[PDB]
Amino acid sequence: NMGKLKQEMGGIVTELIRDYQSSREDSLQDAWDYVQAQVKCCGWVSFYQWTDNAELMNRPEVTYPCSCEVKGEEDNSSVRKGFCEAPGQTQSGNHPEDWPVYQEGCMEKVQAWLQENL
Amino acid sequence: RSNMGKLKQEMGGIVTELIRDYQSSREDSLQDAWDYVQAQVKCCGWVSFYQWTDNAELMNRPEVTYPCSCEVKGEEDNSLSVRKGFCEAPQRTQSGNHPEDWPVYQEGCMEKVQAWLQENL
Repeated sequence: NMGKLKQEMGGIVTELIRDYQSSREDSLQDAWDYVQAQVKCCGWVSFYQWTDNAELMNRPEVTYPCSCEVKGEEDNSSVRKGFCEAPGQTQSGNHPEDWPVYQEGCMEKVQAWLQENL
Repeated sequence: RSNMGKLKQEMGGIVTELIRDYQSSREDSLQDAWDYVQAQVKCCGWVSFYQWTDNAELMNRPEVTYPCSCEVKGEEDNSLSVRKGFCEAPQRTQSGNHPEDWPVYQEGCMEKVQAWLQENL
């Protein structure tokens, strides 16, 4: 019964990544941005699942979710939403291999994070 | 309802079944994730803590027993103190499990998680 719930959980997150709109303020989008920023991960299985987001991949520049971006930990903090344009990166289309984002998916890192601190 | 609302309801459906199938002895990452939410956001159940009464194992206990992650507790210094499993209320009368006796957070996680997200982003 738990294997069914885990797969349904992964299915919701996958469609959430597909339907993510950078301009809309939504609590479900906020919760996912929080997980990616705090657990330090991108996507569910991998960050390439964000390539199924039509709005993201239609950008002319290297654009990625801001919550996925590799960043240091602040003092007493911390989650940026929406889409971020890569620093320095010609208008040659969106390139996922160029995203300065965490390379591990949140599926694997959340379980490791849970088995480590609780 | 919008496409995000229907993902929100499906997410709430998983949590409801997760609470029903919750086993105090099993080590599971999905159970761990829910215990973390209840302890950190300080809430119990999805809509309300009465959803835990759908857990047959919990309601079959002879004493006042509640999820440990729901328990009212102070915040530790630099520590994510999250207790798993079922907790028995602080020798007592063996008159069955009474949810009205649970020293747990009275707010459901559905309402409280959005408030936590809408405040500190």
